[PDB]
Amino acid sequence: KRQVASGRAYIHASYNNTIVTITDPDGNPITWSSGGVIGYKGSRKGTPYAAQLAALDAAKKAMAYGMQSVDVIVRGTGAGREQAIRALQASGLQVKSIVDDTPVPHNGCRPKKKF
Amino acid sequence: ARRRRAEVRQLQPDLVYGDVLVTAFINKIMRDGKKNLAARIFYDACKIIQEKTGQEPLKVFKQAVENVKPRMEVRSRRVGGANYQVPMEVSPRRQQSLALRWLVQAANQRPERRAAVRIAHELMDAAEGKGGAVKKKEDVERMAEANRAYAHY
Amino acid sequence: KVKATLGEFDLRDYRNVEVLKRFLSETGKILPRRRTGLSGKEQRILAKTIKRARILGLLPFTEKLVRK
RNA sequence: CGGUGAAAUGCGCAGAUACCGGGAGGAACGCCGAUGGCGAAGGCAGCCACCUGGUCCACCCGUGACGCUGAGGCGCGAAAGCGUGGGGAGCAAACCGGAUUAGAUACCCGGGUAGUCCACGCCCUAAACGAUGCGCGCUAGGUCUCUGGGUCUCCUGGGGGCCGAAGCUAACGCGUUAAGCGCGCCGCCUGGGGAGUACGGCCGCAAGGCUGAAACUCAAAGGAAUUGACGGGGGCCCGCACAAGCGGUGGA
Repeated sequence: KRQVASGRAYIHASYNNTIVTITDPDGNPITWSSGGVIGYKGSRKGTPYAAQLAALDAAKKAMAYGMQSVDVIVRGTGAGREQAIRALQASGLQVKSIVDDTPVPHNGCRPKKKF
Repeated sequence: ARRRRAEVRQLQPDLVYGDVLVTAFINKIMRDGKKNLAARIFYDACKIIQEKTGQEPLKVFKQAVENVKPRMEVRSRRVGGANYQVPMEVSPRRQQSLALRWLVQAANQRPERRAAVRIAHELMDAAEGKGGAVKKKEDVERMAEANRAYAHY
Repeated sequence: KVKATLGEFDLRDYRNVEVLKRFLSETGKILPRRRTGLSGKEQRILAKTIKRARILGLLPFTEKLVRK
């Protein structure tokens, strides 16, 4: 217990694992749940179900602190970006709004082989 | 079937009760087309339900079927150079067929002597939600949402 | 189109934000010719122009996503 | 956490990852951006200012044939690569490890030095390609597009595309952006392999480069199209071909 209702849900999606992190208004991480953290260990994480679990188990630690409202943030394109959001939208948390600020370079670091 | 869905064979209802469901089940017991024998099996298995339970076998039969129809199933699939068990919503047609069959396959695996007997007991333990008929049902589903990690194909 | 639903305005006045804003997307990005409704010469200039207004922080360089 | 078809190498309880704030630095410059523009080519894209080339249009004002080409010469000349010095974020030959595999000195994964960015100087090659030397005249149009002038629902000049008369071409194709009909002038070819080698000279710091044979040896080497087969190419369609199902052989 620490009593911090209403916060932020950062969902970081990848082509190898999707993770959530929950933060208080200021931008500080309260609780965070990944894919590999649930139980899965490999190719498994990129599964929409993995994201689903990552997201759900991720809210259950947030209700612990009585989190009620949340603004959702989404980074990157992963397999199941959707599912995690749709997940929290039913986890029991009031969803203020969904935000996408997937980071895009205006051309800088000459990337590696597989672009 | 390549060209069409192919029509589904329509059966003649039972001479006794009159439900085609009946005729369908019997067909399933019948081996070597000795349909006159399998007919008896069912009837004498019915008579066992009368003596052993205060209920009309006609009803007992349906409710037993009704209970083993799995509503979820697996169907392997090669995506990525691998076998991915894709769980899937089973259609009406395929339920009824899977039920009757399992009722039987399970029945003949009973420790009991007389065939009709085996059906009789399987028909009851079914409607009571047990035995193996229902077990061969709960097990498939115990794969349905077991690998539900893949319901995205 | 944006040219059709708008009036007389200078393409070179890099300060007029109340106008330019209609040329950017729901994100900071610059509308494509199909959208703006401009010409070959006209767009070429809007490019240069926003690229300026951006610098004096009057116009963004990028936004975030909304609807939800 | 990362990464893969899967995985591991690696990084994390000196607390990584995901998240907020702050600071350093290098490289590059999303969207606009196009099937676009510019330039002799190589090449050129954040914004600004200075310095500077070329070019197009209108007026038709001036000079009065002052023009074209262009051996050798001179300059320009991608990438990589060489010297001195600076710089080093990301990427990454070589190299270290990881997995794959009959094996892998590879394709996949994690690291990583030259290098890649800058200055000065050298190197000068290339599918440096429209694979199409430069200049002038002439030969139906249609259409899209950049751009300029006009009396601007049309006319007229310059550029980039697609279709196409006549014509041409081995054919594919080309077609007022000529591979058409013609003149000037330069460069280059003269069977394949041996060879872009050998030898000689020139050039370079080196790597090498430019020039560049023959003996021998083969009867071809070669272009474009045809018909087929074939593709771990495509679209579409069939059969107890798979699926679905019942029953079997493989055992005795």
